[PDB]
Parts: sequence; C-alpha cells; structure tokens
Amino acid sequence: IVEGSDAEIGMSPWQVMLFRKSPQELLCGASLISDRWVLTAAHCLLYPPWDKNFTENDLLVRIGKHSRTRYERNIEKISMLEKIYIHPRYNWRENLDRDIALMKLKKPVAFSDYIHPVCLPDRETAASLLQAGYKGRVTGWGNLKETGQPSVLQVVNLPIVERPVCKDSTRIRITDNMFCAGYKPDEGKRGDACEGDSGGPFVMKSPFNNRWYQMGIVSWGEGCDRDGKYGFYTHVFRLKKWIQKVIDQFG
Amino acid sequence: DFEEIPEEYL
Amino acid sequence: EADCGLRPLFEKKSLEDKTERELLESYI
Ligand SMILES: Nc1ccc(CNC(=O)[C@@H]2CCCN2C(=O)[C@H](N)Cc2ccccc2)cn1
Ligand SMILES: *[C@@H]1O[C@H](CO)[C@@H](O)[C@H](O)[C@H]1NC(C)=O
Ligand code: NA
Ligand code: NA
Repeated sequence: IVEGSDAEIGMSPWQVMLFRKSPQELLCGASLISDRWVLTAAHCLLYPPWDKNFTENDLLVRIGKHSRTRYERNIEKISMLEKIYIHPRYNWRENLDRDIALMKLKKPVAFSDYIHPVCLPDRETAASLLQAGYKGRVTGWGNLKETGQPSVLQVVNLPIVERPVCKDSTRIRITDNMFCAGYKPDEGKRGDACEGDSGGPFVMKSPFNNRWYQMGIVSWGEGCDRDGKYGFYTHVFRLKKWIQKVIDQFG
Repeated sequence: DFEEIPEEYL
Repeated sequence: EADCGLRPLFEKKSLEDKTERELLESYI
C-alpha cells in the first residue's frame, strides 16, 4: 500500500495473508468470508506469463495477522488449503478479467477478536454503494512504493472513480467485472495498492446496517500511486453467482 | 525475511 | 455468516476506528 497508514489492531479481522511454504514469503493478500472459505485474486494462484501456478500444498493462509514478518504467537492462526477454485473464465491472457479465486480450508478457523469474516454484498448493497465518489478501504502488506515493505498491515481509503475516467486512464480493456478507485491528480490526496497487495479486500461500511462488505479484490494497476492512474479491483458482486455456486457445490 | 513458523504447519 | 462484517474490537463494542468516518462522509 502506497501512501497509507498503519492499521489499528483488529481493524481488518478478515485480512488473510497467502504465504508460500518454501521459500517462506508473502504471496498475496486475501480475505476471510466464512470459517472455511478465503477469497483472493486468481492471479495470486495462476499467472502463466510469470510461470505462476500454485497447488494447494504449496501454500498456507495466515489469519489474524498485523505484523508482516513476525510469527504472532497466540493471535494469528495458520491454515492449510483443502482446495483451490479459480474462476473458469479468468482471463490471464489479456486483462485479468474475472480475477477471482476461492480457497477452502482443511479445517474451520476459530473466530476471535482478531479473526472475523467480512460480508459479501447483495445486489442492493452493491447498487447503493458502488458509486463514483464513494470511498472504500484497501488493506495489505505489499510494497510501500512502486520502486520498501511495511512492518505492519497498511490501510488506505480511496474513492471509486467514474467508469469513463477509469477507461480513459489506460490502454488496457476494462470490463464490467472491474471497477477502479483512487484520487485524481487535482484532488491532492494520494494512495494506491501495489505489488504484494494483490488479492486483498476493498471494503465499504454500509451506512444502512453498519456492517462491512467486500466490494472489490485488489487486481491490477500500472505502476503504483501514479498521477492519472487508478487501481483496478475485481467486482465481487458481479461474480457472486460463481462464488455461491462453488460454496454450494463444494461446501 | 520472515520469522520461522512452527514446524507443525510445515 | 449472520455476524459478518461486525468487528469484535469495533462495531461489537460500539467503538469507531480512526478513519471510518471518512467513508461515511463520502456516502452522499
Ligand atoms: N498499482 C498496482 C500494481 C500492481 C498490483 C498487483 N497486481 C499485479 O501486479 C498484476 C498481476 C499481473 C500483472 N499485474 C499488473 O498489475 C500489471 N502492472 C498490469 C497488468 C494488468 C492486467 C494484465 C496484465 C498486466 C496492484 N496495484
Ligand atoms: C496449472 O497446474 C495444473 C497442474 O497442477 C495443470 O493441470 C494446469 O494445466 C496448469 N496450467 C494452467 C491451468 O494454465
Ligand atoms: Na439503519
Ligand atoms: Na493515481
């Protein structure tokens, strides 16, 4: 996260770290959506241009974390993966269309002050909240600058941007399965997700019921925090029928 | 670098 | 989950984090 700040303790209790077993390193962010299911970006698991194709046994999920590098004894919980599910129409060839994946844990994780699931939006919450100017919150342990790495989880609040402005900011083909967020050059304020924040959540706190909903997944950007560029996020609601199909079939 | 995690998690 | 999106250290104890108001103010 570029131009963000340290998270408060328990601020994002759905935050998940995807962790490579060997070598031991951060792979991505992710989010907890139930006691057995974690949501992330498909490119965190499968990206052939970079020879990335992880299997279940390659990976761990670390839940309840705040420090990036510490083993947070008695706080974090570490889970093994039973199965990965990647969207069948995930477009790794071109533009990361449908950049979404689910991971089922081998065993349920115990909730705590530090570990708690985020809600997924329904149609009405998404329609109400996914509006230009409305701000969401992005969190992660990724790079602090485009060109180091944080001691603890970083957070930044960013406004959703009008679709024509998103489209006009890039040569990449944008789809309805994406939205973009970030400040415009004339708005002064700054901030973006960056490499290493992939797969983490873009959340919004509904003013109707005071619950946090995950509207997006960190997907892509061209550089990080560049003037005139925006961060692109997987549109969770648009892909929720697939999420529900996987959980209903394999839960 | 990352602090080693308990071996039980492999 | 019926309890989703309600944080133990914030919503569950009626405490606000330091920047959630910025989100609320943007929801016009
Ligand atoms: N500001 C940022 C920057 C990076 C990230 C994390 N995500 C990635 O790094 C992804 C994974 C695949 C490549 N990539 C990129 O984002 C490429 N820079 C653009 C691209 C976009 C689409 C297709 C190919 C390429 C989030 N926020
Ligand atoms: C990725 O890995 C699996 C094997 O573990 C393989 O079946 C698949 O063809 C690989 N490449 C993809 C999905 O592009
Ligand atoms: Na209300
Ligand atoms: Na920007």
